[PDB]
Amino acid sequence: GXLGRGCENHRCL
Amino acid sequence: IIGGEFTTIENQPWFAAIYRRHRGGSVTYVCGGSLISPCWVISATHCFIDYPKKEDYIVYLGRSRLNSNTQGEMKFEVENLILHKDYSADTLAHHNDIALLKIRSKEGRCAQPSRTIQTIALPSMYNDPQFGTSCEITGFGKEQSTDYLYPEQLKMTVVKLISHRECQQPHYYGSEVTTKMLCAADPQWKTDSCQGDSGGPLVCSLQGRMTLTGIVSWGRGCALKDKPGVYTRVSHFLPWIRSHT
Repeated sequence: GXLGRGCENHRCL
Repeated sequence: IIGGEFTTIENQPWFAAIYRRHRGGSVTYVCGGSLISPCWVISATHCFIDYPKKEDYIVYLGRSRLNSNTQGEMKFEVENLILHKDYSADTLAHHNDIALLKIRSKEGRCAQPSRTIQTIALPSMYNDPQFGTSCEITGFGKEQSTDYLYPEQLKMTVVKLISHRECQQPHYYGSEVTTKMLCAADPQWKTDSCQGDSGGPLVCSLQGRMTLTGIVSWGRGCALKDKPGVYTRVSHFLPWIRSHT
């Protein structure tokens, strides 16, 4: 989904 | 934080550690934040947007370690969670990535200043340091790509502000970075913020005073060549901050 700064505490992390 | 140094909360006394309680009762670290007034912590909207239930969050002040107690630490709940209405996220870029947490202890008290708990000054309107200025970032984020746990000890590093002109170069971020964002990096790409450092402070000396210049927001990879850390430009959001507090 997405990784890194911006993606903390996301379902798509 | 990639590279940099281990630090302690007395050296970063405005730093807020934000955790979330999960269904089932486990608690995980979410993001950093900065204490801007006794009752208010500022952070990034992206840290909360997928789980915008304020009851789930725990905010610590005066805490140096991720899973151990620090003497003098204060624990808070979130009385009001304010996310920016125009927040959005692209593949890399996050827009209007700023959030306010009104904090309250179980007794209803706000932060009480101490050796390990202090507010950080906001900048003035349109007033940022010049590019090339060395600024500090602080957090509990990853130390290297292969980390599967965040470090137990708080870290800091120092990065230099990068001009908008440089940051919008085609091998940097092109037009994905805007004038509401500040870029900062190590000239040798050896140190940077990383996942888990989001929401935390970028602090610069501005007229001799420690000032909250940025909020960790986004970036491709961490300490990746030609890919600066990107920070919410706090000086552009003062009207929003003033109206919402």
